[PDB]
Amino acid sequence: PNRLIVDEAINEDNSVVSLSQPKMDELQLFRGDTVLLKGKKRREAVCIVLSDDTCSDEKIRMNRVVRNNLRVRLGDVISIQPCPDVKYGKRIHVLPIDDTVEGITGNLFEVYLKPYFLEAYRPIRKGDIFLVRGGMRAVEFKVVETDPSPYCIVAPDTVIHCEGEPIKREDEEE
Repeated sequence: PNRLIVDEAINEDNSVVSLSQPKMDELQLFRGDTVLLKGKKRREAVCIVLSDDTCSDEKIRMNRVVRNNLRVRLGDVISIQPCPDVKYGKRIHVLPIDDTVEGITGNLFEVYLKPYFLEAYRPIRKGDIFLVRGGMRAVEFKVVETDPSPYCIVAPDTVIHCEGEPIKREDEEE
């Protein structure tokens, strides 16, 4: 019932997944609720849930970034549940993935992170990998640390910092 089949995104961004309204009613979810998704390799994601009048009841629409964080492919099954009491973050540390920032010399906060999170109130989990468009090439980042942990909402006063050596792609899951 809360096990749903992974389907393609239409407009969903990295922070949202969509269910049919009948499924939302069955699971007693409100549009805008934070949900915790469980996928392969014991991976989790936290997203906002929206309803989609083109989603099939047994399916959940989620973009490539969310599927990758959950280590799932189209057609895999995940579970969805409410994720209550996610608090606003005080401070988060994110680092870029090496092979995406080679040759990119700019202020990654100004170019990529500030506009990605700006007034967006995104839910995030320690260990998430997310993709941000910007500047000269899209860059991927990993959430290495959050306070509170492992879940928070990146609110306007959450301090986002990125300083440090980029993460090797081979270490995404560490």
